[PDB]
Amino acid sequence: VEQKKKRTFRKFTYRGVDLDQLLDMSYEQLMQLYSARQRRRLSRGLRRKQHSLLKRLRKAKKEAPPMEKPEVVKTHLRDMIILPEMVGSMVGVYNGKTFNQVEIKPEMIGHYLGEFSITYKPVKHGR
Amino acid sequence: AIHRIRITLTSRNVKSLEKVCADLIRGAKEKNLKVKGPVRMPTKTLRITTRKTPCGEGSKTWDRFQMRIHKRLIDLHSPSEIVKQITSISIEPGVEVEVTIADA
Amino acid sequence: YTAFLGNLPYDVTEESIKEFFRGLNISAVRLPREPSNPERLKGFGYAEFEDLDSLLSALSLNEESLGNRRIRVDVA
Amino acid sequence: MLMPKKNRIAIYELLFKEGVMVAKKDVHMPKHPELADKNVPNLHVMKAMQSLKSRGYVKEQFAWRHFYWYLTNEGIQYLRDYLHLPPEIVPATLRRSR
Amino acid sequence: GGVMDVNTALQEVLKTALIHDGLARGIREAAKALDKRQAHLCVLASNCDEPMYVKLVEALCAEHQINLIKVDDNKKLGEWVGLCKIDREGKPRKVVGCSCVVVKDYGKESQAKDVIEEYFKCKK
Amino acid sequence: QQLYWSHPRKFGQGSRSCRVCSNRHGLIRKYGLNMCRQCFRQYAKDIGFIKLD
Amino acid sequence: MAVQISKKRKFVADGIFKAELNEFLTRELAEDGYSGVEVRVTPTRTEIIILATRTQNVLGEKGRRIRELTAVVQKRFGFPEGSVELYAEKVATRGLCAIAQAESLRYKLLGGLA
Amino acid sequence: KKSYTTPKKNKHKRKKVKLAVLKYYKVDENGKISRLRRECPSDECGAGVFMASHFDRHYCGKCCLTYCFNK
RNA sequence: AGUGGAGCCUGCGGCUUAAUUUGACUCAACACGGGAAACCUCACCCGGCCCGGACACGGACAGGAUUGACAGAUUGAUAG
Repeated sequence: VEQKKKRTFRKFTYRGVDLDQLLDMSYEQLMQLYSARQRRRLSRGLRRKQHSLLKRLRKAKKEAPPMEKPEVVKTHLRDMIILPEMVGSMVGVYNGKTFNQVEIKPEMIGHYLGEFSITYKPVKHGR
Repeated sequence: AIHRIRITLTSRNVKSLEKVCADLIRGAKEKNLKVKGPVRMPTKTLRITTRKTPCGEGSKTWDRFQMRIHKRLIDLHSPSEIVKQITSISIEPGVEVEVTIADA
Repeated sequence: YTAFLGNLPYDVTEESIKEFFRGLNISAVRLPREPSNPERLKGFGYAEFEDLDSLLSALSLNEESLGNRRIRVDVA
Repeated sequence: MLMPKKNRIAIYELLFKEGVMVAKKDVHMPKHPELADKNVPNLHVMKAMQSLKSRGYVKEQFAWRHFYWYLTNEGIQYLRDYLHLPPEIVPATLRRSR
Repeated sequence: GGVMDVNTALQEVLKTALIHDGLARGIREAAKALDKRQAHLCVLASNCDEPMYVKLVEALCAEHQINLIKVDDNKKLGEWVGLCKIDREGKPRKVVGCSCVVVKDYGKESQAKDVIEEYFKCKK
Repeated sequence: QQLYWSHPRKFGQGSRSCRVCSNRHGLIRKYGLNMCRQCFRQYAKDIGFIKLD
Repeated sequence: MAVQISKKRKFVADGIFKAELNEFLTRELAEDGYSGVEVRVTPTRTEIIILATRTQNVLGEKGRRIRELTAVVQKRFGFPEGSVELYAEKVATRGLCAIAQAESLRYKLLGGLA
Repeated sequence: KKSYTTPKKNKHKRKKVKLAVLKYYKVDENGKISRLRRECPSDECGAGVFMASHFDRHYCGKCCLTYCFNK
């Protein structure tokens, strides 16, 4: 549960930056490079004091053995675009009722965690 | 020496503004200054649109309150101290009167 | 110039004030009393004066109690 | 309730020497006016006073999300004794002779 | 000056320094105080539970203006300090010990703070 | 033992309220009003605004 | 006007002082038979003139209450020392003063009379 | 009634059950104190204050969340 | 001149939702409670601190009631 040539058959650039190079990159470069919505998240949001969770993201990745996914990293926030150091964590994403644990991969880079967690039904009416 | 002093008058009560502007123009000529006259700046209509019905089920009843303030200036080619001396005294209520060193 | 009062104790008005608040003459003062028969101690009335020689006493003879009332000489 | 009779006496004496105390109510506020407990939401500026108020000694008037403690004659006598000050101080409610 | 009794002035010094908020009431404030020259008086009790607690203060006493008077009854000294609002049935903060305290800063005028300060110069 | 009882509220209608109460949905901000649209209906007399037409 | 609040804002802001004062002194000076206030803008003095039908509770004894009645007005509403000088106003008629009468009838209805 | 309720145990407060606050000097003949569980020097600190000898973290309590020895 | 028809908008019914907060039902509920609410707010749901038990009385209690926290466990929060 980690970086490139693994959890990626969807290859080259997600928005303008190749995920193959991106996992060798830092995300301080990725906000500069072809990631405008992520740029507005990483420059204006600017590392938004979820550091204890960000520590826990790097704690549970460290505490679990690296051939396996982390144990649990729950967040309340769902506005998180997956960073190359984030890739691999099984991130509990809260939708205001329930935590949704998502392993985050080279393909999912550029996508918010509220894009894999849902707050909404595929609407039924008896349907 | 003379000193062209603006006397700016702001009020919302016109006849209160008129009875004080009559005092300023005459009293400047009663004890001699420039007398120039009422430079009628236009009124400002402060219009605010409000709801007449709170918890507004039923009919959309709109209510508008207007408040009209009234500006004018009186530039006086007259000696600086006794422009503001004769004018600014004896008028406390109702009307803002702004004597002004500028337009020198 | 009048010194409006909410009470005015025993030297009330109507030749009780013609020698007390001042020495100079007044026109006429209304009081709710009928100031000859009852000798009733009551204040809800007023005090009219001419304000020539009246201002010097009553602003140090306000806030006081001739009986158990409280003279508010507020001039207007 | 925390904040003892050092911070409470900062609120206690400031009522007494003036004759009035002012404060404000909001949870996103933090500050009260008048030399207060220095960027706090609606507490010990009020709660030291509310402790004294529910014992009497003051009238906390209110208007427009704002509080107006009226120093009554008992709090004139109480914080006189509470601050162990000499029994006439003229607590700035008596200073003018009108 | 004056000729007041020492222990009933040891009452009011513990009463005034409590009002002065800095009567180091109990050992934590005391060891913070009596290891400082903020300490200007230290009335000990002899009825302290585990009277190494006396010696703990006595070991704290001999540095930073040694002050060693010894009264009895921690609960009296705790009353002399002031926790108990004496004239009741009981209190929210009724009678419990303040066994050894440190009077930082006598902080007031005559006899009740002057007699023992004469005496603690006459004793020491 | 409080640490969190507040959040930065400068934005939108989740930031302010009325001045004699707490209200949303019509907080008129023009010329320094800071009133909700319903309480100020009781209070329009002291100001100087008027409706003649 | 530069650099104050607008002349539009200023005549808005004039009544804002009027409303909060009258509401508050409805809450407290109703014991005077609260007829209203009169804030007179004079030089170096805010001549507040308290309209009432019982002006024997405005000073208290020896101007006691005014030094806390002003200390509400002078200190909360932005006034320097010596600015808010309180004045009584014992209004002459009260039967033309429905404000003080619906006050006084409330001393007969909530106060107790048939 | 939104979803939040909670129980309490002094989870609403703290007690830290016994609080072994400073009693701690090796007392010889009167009078001299000796350093037990490390004495902390700071300016926020007084002159008697100790550490939470919580070893590899030696937290001075008069220090706020700091001055912790790792030895 | 249109609407309704069309796409869509907003409001509402209904359903659905853990929540789709609430007010309203011909005129006199319905792009209505300037209601253009991201979360914030927020009512609602799903979760957490905290007490605002101030005060009248009484008890714990200066040996520590309480506070503060390292760091760990915890958790959305190394939020003592």
